[PDB]
Amino acid sequence: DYEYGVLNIHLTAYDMSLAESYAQYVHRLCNRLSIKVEESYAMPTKTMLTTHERVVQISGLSATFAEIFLEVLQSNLPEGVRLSVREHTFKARPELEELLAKLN
Amino acid sequence: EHSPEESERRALLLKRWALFKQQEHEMERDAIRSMLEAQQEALEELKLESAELYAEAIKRDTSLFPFEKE
Amino acid sequence: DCSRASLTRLRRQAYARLYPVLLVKQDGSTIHIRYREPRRMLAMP
Amino acid sequence: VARKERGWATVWPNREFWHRLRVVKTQHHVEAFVEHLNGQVVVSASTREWAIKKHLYSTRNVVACESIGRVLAQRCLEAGINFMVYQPTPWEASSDSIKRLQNAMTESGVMLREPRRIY
Amino acid sequence: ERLEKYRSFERYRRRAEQEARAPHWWRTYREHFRTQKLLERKHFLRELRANVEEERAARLRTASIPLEAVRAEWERTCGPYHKQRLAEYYGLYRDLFHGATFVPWVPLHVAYAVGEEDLIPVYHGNEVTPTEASRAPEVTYEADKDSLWTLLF
Amino acid sequence: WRLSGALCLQRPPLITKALTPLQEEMAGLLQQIEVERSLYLAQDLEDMWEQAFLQFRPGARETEADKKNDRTSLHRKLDRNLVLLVREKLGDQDVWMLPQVEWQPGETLRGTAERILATLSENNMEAKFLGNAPCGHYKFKFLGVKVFFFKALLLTGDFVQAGKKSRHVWASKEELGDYLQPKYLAQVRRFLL
RNA sequence: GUUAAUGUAGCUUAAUAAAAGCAAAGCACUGAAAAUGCUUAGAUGGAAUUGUCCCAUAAACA
Repeated sequence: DYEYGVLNIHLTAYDMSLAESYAQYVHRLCNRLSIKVEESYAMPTKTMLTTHERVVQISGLSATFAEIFLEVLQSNLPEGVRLSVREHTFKARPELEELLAKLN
Repeated sequence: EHSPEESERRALLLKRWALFKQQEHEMERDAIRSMLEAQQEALEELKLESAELYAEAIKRDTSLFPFEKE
Repeated sequence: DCSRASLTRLRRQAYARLYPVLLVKQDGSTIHIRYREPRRMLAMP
Repeated sequence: VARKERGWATVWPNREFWHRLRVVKTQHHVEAFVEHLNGQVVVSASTREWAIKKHLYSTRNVVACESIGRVLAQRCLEAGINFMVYQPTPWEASSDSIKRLQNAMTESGVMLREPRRIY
Repeated sequence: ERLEKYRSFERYRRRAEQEARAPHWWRTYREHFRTQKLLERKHFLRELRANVEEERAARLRTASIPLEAVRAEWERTCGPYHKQRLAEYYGLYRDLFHGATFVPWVPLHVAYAVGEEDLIPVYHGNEVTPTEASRAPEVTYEADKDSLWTLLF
Repeated sequence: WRLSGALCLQRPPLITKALTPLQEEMAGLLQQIEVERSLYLAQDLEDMWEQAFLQFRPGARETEADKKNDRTSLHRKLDRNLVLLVREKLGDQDVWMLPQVEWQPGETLRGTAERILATLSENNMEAKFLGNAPCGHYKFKFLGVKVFFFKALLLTGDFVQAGKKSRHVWASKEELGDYLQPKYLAQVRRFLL
């Protein structure tokens, strides 16, 4: 019994809109599957012309759940869009106020 | 500027497109569910034959990822 | 299916007209992409 | 001269109404009610009613709201309830369908705002 | 954490109002203060769905409904029950029969004739001035042959 | 008891199928709205370049157009996934079977699964295992027997000896029912994509 | 046939006074998601009384 790490997905595509369109789709599929997405960060342009890369963070997987997820990603891929899966490495007043009580 | 008939044609095909996607999503959602149940059914089957093998198998593979393929 | 997310539209509030062009890969596959000028084809070197 | 509840200052909506209009949009159908403070419904117009269904095309629609509102108003006039209280939410108030429904009631003669109590 | 969280205000409101109706242990404000018809019904619906003109008006948001047709159909189907609510709401069943309740079934119709051009109807809860009620009203209630009656006002 | 293991290999489809006409028309609709939202001879050269692409042959979306019969070849399908499927002869049976190999309790399913990958294909194929959980188990009797069906994905494949004397066939779904009649072998579709 | 699944629409022990609610899907709105607005598809393949048969028909036995 072990729990998967949070694995980032860098979606690199020629067109920002296509990368965004695929980025949203995995997120909605992730949301439907109950996959939490913490961030949807964007990488800078790949200056040489340029290409646009978008992050969809995925946190939490299971052995059976991971297998069923990834092949679906292969199917979902429009083709010509380059997938990637990688293991991942300010606070407001309510968070700080609660944090004081725990250590006080 | 589009004429009302032009909008009517585009809206009519839009209705068909929305219906088609709803049909597509429903079929795919059930397909994924069925596959997982079959995998869960596959999990059960060998458990009857030998549960001890699963003790090692049910553990996730830490080294499986990262996996990249487009 | 790969067509599940293939059909997509721009998420930009402002943008010049984008023209369709196809990028030829070295394995022969083709991809529909949006380019600023009315080019017809692109080739990967 | 009858009493209207004046408290519930910390809660929304206010309860200073002799009668209230409740419009509920479910997946199927759309219902409009008139209920007294005691909790008894007096006049009810629903899209789940046989007579309205046969003369409409879809259970949920913008026109549906309009049509059910017109049907509700005639029953409201029939029942003699001329003054009523409606408490829409900000988005619901801005919703075009609800705006049209209110227009039907105003045209029908049902006043969506009750008069002040006499002390 | 297992349960989902309301993503919209309306979901909580609908849950809350339904929650309020249910009785509870703690004190609360409320305490102190046939088949053939189905098949025929379905068939008519399908015909209405098929009609392209119905779709076009709906998508053009210009459609409308005939109130009179609905009213007569409403009388046949559930008008008795709604009429019962008004009678209970107005206190008729408690002041008349000492709490006994009877569902009205005969679609009784009464109207006070004003001159000859038009006649004021008398629905449930309607407002009629005494001047309008000076003379006796016309009554048509669709008895059918036989079945003697008594009318009491 | 007869201990037997097997592997249900998966090869991803390289190239997509063509879009449906409803999908095509929607592409026009997203384009026409794009023109509406848009913000305001090199064309001859581009026309010269486009025909240069047309004359130059690209790899077909499906590599069957030339083949039409190369089941033994790894690239049987490009639009859909493939499953390794090899004719086998048993002591009391001669049936078209999913790749099988002999397994021991000491050896884990992946270890046998890894051996299945190269034992019956004898090639430099690249395949990966995601979970040690198996996907199918079927028992056929004449003497008790059981076959363990695993699942794997082909990362890449350099299928040497394309013309083997064996009848290895890559099937997606059409040949699964045609070649595997009994449910014990025709139910492989349940855990197949 | 032995065993044994199975007949409101994903779900409900919603409903026989009126075939329901929820879940679920598309488009628009630009950080994503959500929300909001406008739109979408459906049922009893059944008799049984409470608050199982018997069929459609699924199989291990056969």
